[PDB]
Amino acid sequence: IVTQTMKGLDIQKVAGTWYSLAMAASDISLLDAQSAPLRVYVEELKPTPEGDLEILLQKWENGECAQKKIIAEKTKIPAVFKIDALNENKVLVLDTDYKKYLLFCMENSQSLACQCLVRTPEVDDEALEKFDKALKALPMHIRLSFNPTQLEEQCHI
Ligand SMILES: CCCCCCCCCCCCOS(=O)(=O)O
Repeated sequence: IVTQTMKGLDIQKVAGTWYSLAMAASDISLLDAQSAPLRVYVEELKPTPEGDLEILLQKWENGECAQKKIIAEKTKIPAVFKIDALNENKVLVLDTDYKKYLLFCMENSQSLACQCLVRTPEVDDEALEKFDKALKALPMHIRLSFNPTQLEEQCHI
């Protein structure tokens, strides 16, 4: 479904701290519950020297905020990774300036969730504008965004 990818991505330059400032999904149920399946809060990206992507994140699971570590394997397209898990979910990098914001989507095989990542616990109105413009014609039915207080809490409580 997603046909916005970042050209010239240098995955090594996405390394480090990020915050999930906003999230949106195709289907309400993907983000609706607190333990909704795609309601995930990015902590750190750790690219490997081979160009795969180790992802640290938190998720609400079984009534608490759980730490996850997920591996997204590279493909022939630099902006597209495949999660080493049940149905091979695709991670697409739409857009990034490495130093402030990163937009990404995840999709299966037809469900979709996208996020606006930022480097700091601040509302970045220009990153959110780029996020909303990217989503404009994706078929999203739920959107969440977080305040700075929430961005500094586990699972954005
Ligand atoms: C370039 C940035 C890529 C951003 C990260 C992609 C996050 C993927 C999360 C999978 C969700 C399923 O999560 S699970 O822990 O319940 O299995």
